[PDB]
Amino acid sequence: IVGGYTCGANTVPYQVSLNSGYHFCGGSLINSQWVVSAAHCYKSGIQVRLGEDNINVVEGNEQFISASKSIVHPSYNSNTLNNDIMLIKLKSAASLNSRVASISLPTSCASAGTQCLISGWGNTKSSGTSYPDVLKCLKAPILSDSSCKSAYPGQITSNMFCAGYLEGGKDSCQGDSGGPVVCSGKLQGIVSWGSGCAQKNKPGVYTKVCNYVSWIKQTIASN
Ligand SMILES: N=C(N)c1ccc2[nH]c(Cc3nc4ccccc4[nH]3)nc2c1
Ligand SMILES: [Ca+2]
Ligand SMILES: [Mg+2]
Repeated sequence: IVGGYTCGANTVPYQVSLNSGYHFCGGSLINSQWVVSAAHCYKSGIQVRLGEDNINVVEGNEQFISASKSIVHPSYNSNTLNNDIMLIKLKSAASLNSRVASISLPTSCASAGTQCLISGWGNTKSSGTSYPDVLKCLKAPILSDSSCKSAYPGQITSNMFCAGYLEGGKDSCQGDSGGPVVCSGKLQGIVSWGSGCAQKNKPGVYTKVCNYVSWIKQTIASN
């Protein structure tokens, strides 16, 4: 997250860190046994780390659970990143408490202008590399599709939306992929892609979760 602030320990209780010997992507807990992340974060051998704040220090509120199965969206296209979403089932159910909570799925899509909270342990420099150990947060609004499509001609589908600042300065970045974009208490997006980080006229692109609620509900109930 570039231009954001330190969230504070466990203030984003549904945020998960996907680890395969190191942190490589974020995710969101939707219920005690399931996590939603980005399909491009797919790897075999994932351990889900819940209740984290500093990912390099065991502070006492963590729960590290291995994944029993991963399901990438049936129509995920790695070349365009269309349908960039995946579900991960935990080997054991997590214990929900103050520090570990699930986030609600949306009943409708959000409007341009809605402010959202984006979080993650990704790079914090637009030009440079600095990976933080504690969770960073960013409040950003959903942008109009017109400004989104003008920034990325021929690359935005109906399963994506842009959020951020066209002026640059504030944005999600690599290391943040798969993490949550929560607006009005619902999970509306998943950090997916962009062009560099915090560049002018290059906002972040997110998977539009409201288009996948039926697939999510159906898939978790059958697995
Ligand atoms: N500015 C952003 N909001 C941004 C978020 C995440 C991200 N991740 C990458 C690198 C990146 N681009 C791809 C394309 C396809 C598969 C993986 C992948 N990783 N850039 C970005 C940019
Ligand atoms: Ca920790
Ligand atoms: Mg994240």
